[PDB]
Amino acid sequence: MDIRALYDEKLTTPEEAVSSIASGSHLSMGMFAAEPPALLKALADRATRGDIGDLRVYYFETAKIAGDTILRYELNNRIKPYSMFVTAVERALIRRGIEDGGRKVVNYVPSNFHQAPRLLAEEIGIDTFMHTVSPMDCHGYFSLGVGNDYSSRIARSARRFIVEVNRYMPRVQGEAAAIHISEVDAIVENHVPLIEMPVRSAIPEYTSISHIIADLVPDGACLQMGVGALPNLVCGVLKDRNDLGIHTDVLNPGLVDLIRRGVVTNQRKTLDRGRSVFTFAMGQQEMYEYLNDHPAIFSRPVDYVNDPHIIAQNDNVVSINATLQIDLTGACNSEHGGQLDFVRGAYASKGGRSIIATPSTAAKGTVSRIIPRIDGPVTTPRIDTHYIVTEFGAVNLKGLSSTERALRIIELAHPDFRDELTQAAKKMHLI
Repeated sequence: MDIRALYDEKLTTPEEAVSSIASGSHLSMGMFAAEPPALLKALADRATRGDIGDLRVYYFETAKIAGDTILRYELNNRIKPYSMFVTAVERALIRRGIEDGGRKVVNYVPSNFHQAPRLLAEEIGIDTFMHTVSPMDCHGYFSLGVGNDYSSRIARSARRFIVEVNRYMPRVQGEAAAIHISEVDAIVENHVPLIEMPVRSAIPEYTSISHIIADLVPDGACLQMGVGALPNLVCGVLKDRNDLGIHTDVLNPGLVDLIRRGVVTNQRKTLDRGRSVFTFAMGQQEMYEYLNDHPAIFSRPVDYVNDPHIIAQNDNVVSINATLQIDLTGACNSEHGGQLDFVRGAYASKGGRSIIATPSTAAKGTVSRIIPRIDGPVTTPRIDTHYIVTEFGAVNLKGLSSTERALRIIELAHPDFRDELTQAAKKMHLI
């Protein structure tokens, strides 16, 4: 029961902490800012020395921290990335693999986000879990801070749990967010700023888009915002609303801003009334600091937060997700997320709306993000799609025929590409 003693017995160095990790094992880690840099550097270095091999890392939503350490292309034969989301980090790796005569260097693991804890703990199994945590408190508890995700489960299902103490990690209240030291296998300390979402200059379509979206947000809305710059910027147009609620997978500066301004009260939610619910956080230092010891912000595991059945129990849910391209059947692609969970959840909510938004064009106006049809697997299938938004308007696709869909979708395209899309639709027998 002496925690100061337990802490010292378990405190060690990053090199020593990762030194026991077996070759041929399964390892996992926290998402994004919760990725532990000192441990990951130490683990990568070990691969470089040739002291570990055939190590599978199972993870979600990469950051530069993993990318510059264990996920560096040079190590791909020893530390094998087994990704479940594809971000920029993997795309670079896939790209390089193709250049090397079609090497498969990233093992995508198809999975629903809301099923992540079960998949990692049971179907796959994780031997070592690593995570950045807030400093131990007077009761011997660490906080997963900006993470709950699948981390709150795997931190316990894993045979070894190694934490990286960082005072820049906010202490965050949440379900299974707190970890007692008795549940920890090793500690290293590393105090550095959390990696930040880059602050991106708004592109001009986002003005039109956001104002379209604002008209689709009813009073007493329960917001979810997806990974992306667009959803974040959209929050800003809701600065004059009141009594909004938050039940989101991603907590971002846009949403946190609405909390700070008291726009969000969570008083009209059915579940978790009074508190804003999130499963992990991406932002900047200003945001990260604000989450510290906040009594009206409450993190919960992904199999709760992203369960479409749970989402739908709040009235007037508004789900706002970005996509890379939409085709004429209304399907959506986000490969050049937990999106589908909230598309489904939002629709089932009493008065709910799933919005998927994108600017209609890319590359200085030269490529269309609205296209005739998508190649292979889609992110949001057409049957599930609800509302889609571009700078040219919004269409509710539920109940529309293949034909009615194609026509309304073409009209959301840039007038340049409309004629050519209409022609494609004819050759495709959608019209």
